[PDB]
Amino acid sequence: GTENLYFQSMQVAFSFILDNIVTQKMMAVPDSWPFHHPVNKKFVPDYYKMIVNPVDLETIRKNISKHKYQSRESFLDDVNLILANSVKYNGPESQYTKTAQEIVNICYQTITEYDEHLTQLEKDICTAKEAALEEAELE
Repeated sequence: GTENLYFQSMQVAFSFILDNIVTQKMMAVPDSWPFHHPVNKKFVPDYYKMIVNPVDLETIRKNISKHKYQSRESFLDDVNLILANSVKYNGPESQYTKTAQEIVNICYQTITEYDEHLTQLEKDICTAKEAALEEAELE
């Protein structure tokens, strides 16, 4: 119905913004390529025993296309796991960890530039979510 589609359209807009930050900022970090794809479990089985919640940039983009993130908090938590998982697996002083730190810093700098509109859109999503839920439960 009307409220659901509009809800979806707002999620599409939010996703569009988040995906821009991933592709244009985070993926563009020099030497970021170890963080672009998920760790091959058959290559490094120890990784998946040590790291309970693996995350990489491809997986975050997939999550964005599945509309996992309705707010910057859940997005930023997955982005932070890139750093946290590296600190744990590779070490706090690893060059890989320094790259992940860079990926996190550029994400935050970019979210900050988009703050007022991401707040606006998050509010529009929360509102449309409520309106869609009312329409759905009132059929």
